[PDB]
Amino acid sequence: NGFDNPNYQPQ
Amino acid sequence: GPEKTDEYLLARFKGDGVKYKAKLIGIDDVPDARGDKMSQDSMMKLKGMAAAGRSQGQHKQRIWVNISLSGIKIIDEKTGVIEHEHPVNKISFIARDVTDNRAFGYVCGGEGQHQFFAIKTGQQAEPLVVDLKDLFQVIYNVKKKEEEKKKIEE
Ligand SMILES: [Mg+2]
Ligand code: NI
Ligand code: NI
Repeated sequence: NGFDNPNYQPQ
Repeated sequence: GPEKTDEYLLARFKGDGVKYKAKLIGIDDVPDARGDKMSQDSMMKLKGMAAAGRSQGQHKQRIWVNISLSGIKIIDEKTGVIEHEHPVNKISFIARDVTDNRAFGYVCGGEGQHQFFAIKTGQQAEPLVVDLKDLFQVIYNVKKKEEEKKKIEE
Protein backbone atom coordinates (compact mmCIF):
# COMPACT_ATOMS: atom_id res chain seq x y z
CA ASN A 1 0.00 0.00 0.00
CA GLY A 2 3.13 2.11 -0.01
CA PHE A 3 5.39 2.76 -2.96
CA ASP A 4 9.06 3.24 -3.83
CA ASN A 5 10.56 6.43 -5.18
CA PRO A 6 12.20 5.39 -8.49
CA ASN A 7 14.41 8.50 -8.23
CA TYR A 8 15.98 7.45 -4.91
CA GLN A 9 19.79 7.51 -4.88
CA PRO A 10 21.30 6.03 -1.67
CA GLN A 11 24.84 7.32 -2.39
CA GLY B 1 -12.00 15.55 -13.71
CA PRO B 2 -9.10 16.25 -16.08
CA GLU B 3 -6.37 13.63 -16.02
CA LYS B 4 -2.97 14.88 -14.88
CA THR B 5 -0.11 15.68 -17.26
CA ASP B 6 3.62 16.10 -16.76
CA GLU B 7 3.28 19.83 -17.44
CA TYR B 8 0.51 20.24 -14.88
CA LEU B 9 2.63 18.50 -12.24
CA LEU B 10 5.77 20.53 -13.02
CA ALA B 11 3.75 23.73 -12.57
CA ARG B 12 2.25 22.39 -9.33
CA PHE B 13 5.55 21.39 -7.72
CA LYS B 14 8.04 23.95 -9.06
CA GLY B 15 9.40 26.62 -6.73
CA ASP B 16 7.57 26.58 -3.39
CA GLY B 17 5.23 23.79 -4.51
CA VAL B 18 2.35 22.96 -2.18
CA LYS B 19 1.98 22.54 1.57
CA TYR B 20 -0.27 20.81 4.07
CA LYS B 21 -1.01 21.25 7.76
CA ALA B 22 0.17 18.34 9.87
CA LYS B 23 1.78 17.23 13.11
CA LEU B 24 5.04 15.33 13.49
CA ILE B 25 4.33 12.01 15.22
CA GLY B 26 8.04 11.23 15.36
CA ILE B 27 11.18 10.12 13.52
CA ASP B 28 12.60 6.58 13.67
CA ASP B 29 15.85 5.03 12.46
CA VAL B 30 14.93 2.08 10.24
CA PRO B 31 17.09 -0.66 8.70
CA ASP B 32 15.94 -0.49 5.05
CA ALA B 33 15.15 2.10 2.39
CA ARG B 34 11.73 0.61 1.77
CA GLY B 35 9.07 -1.76 3.00
CA ASP B 36 5.40 -1.70 4.01
CA LYS B 37 5.89 -3.93 7.07
CA MET B 38 8.98 -2.01 8.24
CA SER B 39 7.18 1.31 7.80
CA GLN B 40 4.10 0.15 9.69
CA ASP B 41 6.22 -1.30 12.51
CA SER B 42 7.90 2.10 12.80
CA MET B 43 4.58 3.98 12.68
CA MET B 44 3.22 1.80 15.50
CA LYS B 45 6.33 2.32 17.69
CA LEU B 46 6.21 6.08 17.16
CA LYS B 47 2.46 6.23 17.83
CA GLY B 48 2.99 4.22 21.01
CA MET B 49 5.67 6.69 22.09
CA ALA B 50 3.43 9.63 21.21
CA ALA B 51 0.60 8.13 23.28
CA ALA B 52 2.94 7.77 26.26
CA GLY B 53 4.15 11.36 25.83
CA ARG B 54 0.56 12.55 25.53
CA SER B 55 -0.41 10.87 28.82
CA GLN B 56 2.32 13.10 30.32
CA GLY B 57 0.84 16.28 28.81
CA GLN B 58 3.06 16.47 25.72
CA HIS B 59 1.82 17.46 22.26
CA LYS B 60 2.96 16.64 18.76
CA GLN B 61 4.76 19.51 17.03
CA ARG B 62 2.52 21.41 14.60
CA ILE B 63 4.12 21.52 11.15
CA TRP B 64 3.72 22.27 7.48
CA VAL B 65 4.64 19.47 5.09
CA ASN B 66 5.95 21.27 1.99
CA ILE B 67 6.12 19.24 -1.25
CA SER B 68 8.02 20.59 -4.27
CA LEU B 69 10.58 19.67 -6.91
CA SER B 70 13.06 20.37 -4.08
CA GLY B 71 11.67 17.43 -2.09
CA ILE B 72 9.97 17.45 1.32
CA LYS B 73 10.42 20.24 3.86
CA ILE B 74 9.11 19.92 7.42
CA ILE B 75 8.39 23.45 8.62
CA ASP B 76 7.59 24.49 12.19
CA GLU B 77 4.14 26.07 12.03
CA LYS B 78 4.64 28.67 14.77
CA THR B 79 8.11 29.93 13.78
CA GLY B 80 8.20 29.06 10.08
CA VAL B 81 11.67 27.52 10.54
CA ILE B 82 12.61 24.61 8.28
CA GLU B 83 13.32 21.74 10.68
CA HIS B 84 14.00 19.03 8.07
CA GLU B 85 14.64 18.97 4.33
CA HIS B 86 15.09 15.96 2.05
CA PRO B 87 15.58 16.28 -1.72
CA VAL B 88 13.58 13.97 -3.95
CA ASN B 89 16.55 11.69 -4.54
CA LYS B 90 16.94 11.05 -0.78
CA ILE B 91 13.32 9.96 -0.24
CA SER B 92 13.05 6.22 -0.80
CA PHE B 93 9.56 5.08 0.24
CA ILE B 94 6.08 6.47 0.95
CA ALA B 95 3.92 4.52 3.40
CA ARG B 96 0.22 4.65 4.02
CA ASP B 97 -1.15 3.82 7.48
CA VAL B 98 -3.80 1.10 7.23
CA THR B 99 -5.02 1.98 10.74
CA ASP B 100 -5.41 5.73 10.23
CA ASN B 101 -6.68 7.75 7.25
CA ARG B 102 -5.00 10.80 8.83
CA ALA B 103 -1.50 9.35 9.05
CA PHE B 104 1.24 8.45 6.62
CA GLY B 105 5.00 8.38 6.63
CA TYR B 106 8.05 8.35 4.43
CA VAL B 107 11.51 6.81 4.57
CA CYS B 108 14.33 9.18 3.72
CA GLY B 109 18.08 9.52 4.05
CA GLY B 110 21.18 8.26 2.30
CA GLU B 111 22.63 4.77 2.65
CA GLY B 112 22.93 3.42 6.19
CA GLN B 113 20.92 6.43 7.40
CA HIS B 114 17.34 5.44 6.59
CA GLN B 115 14.78 7.18 8.78
CA PHE B 116 10.98 6.93 8.92
CA PHE B 117 9.14 10.24 9.37
CA ALA B 118 5.62 9.63 10.73
CA ILE B 119 3.08 12.38 9.97
CA LYS B 120 -0.42 13.00 11.36
CA THR B 121 -2.24 15.02 8.74
CA GLY B 122 -4.87 17.59 9.65
CA GLN B 123 -7.15 16.41 6.87
CA GLN B 124 -7.03 13.05 5.08
CA ALA B 125 -3.48 11.88 4.30
CA GLU B 126 -4.36 10.48 0.85
CA PRO B 127 -4.13 13.77 -1.15
CA LEU B 128 -0.69 14.34 0.29
CA VAL B 129 0.34 10.74 -0.47
CA VAL B 130 -0.94 11.14 -4.04
CA ASP B 131 0.99 14.38 -4.38
CA LEU B 132 4.16 12.48 -3.45
CA LYS B 133 3.37 9.73 -5.95
CA ASP B 134 2.82 12.37 -8.67
CA LEU B 135 5.96 14.29 -7.73
CA PHE B 136 8.10 11.17 -8.10
CA GLN B 137 6.30 10.10 -11.28
CA VAL B 138 6.78 13.42 -13.09
CA ILE B 139 10.46 13.69 -12.15
CA TYR B 140 10.94 10.11 -13.36
CA ASN B 141 8.95 10.80 -16.55
CA VAL B 142 10.98 13.89 -17.38
CA LYS B 143 14.30 12.13 -16.79
CA LYS B 144 13.35 9.17 -19.00
CA LYS B 145 12.24 11.60 -21.71
CA GLU B 146 15.68 13.24 -21.65
CA GLU B 147 17.27 9.77 -21.75
CA GLU B 148 15.30 8.68 -24.82
CA LYS B 149 16.29 12.21 -25.92
CA LYS B 150 19.97 11.22 -25.99
CA LYS B 151 19.69 7.66 -27.33
CA ILE B 152 18.17 9.25 -30.44
CA GLU B 153 20.90 11.92 -30.59
CA GLU B 154 23.03 9.01 -31.77
MG1 LIG C 1 20.55 6.99 15.06
NI1 NI D 1 19.91 0.76 2.67
NI1 NI E 1 -1.98 20.20 26.76
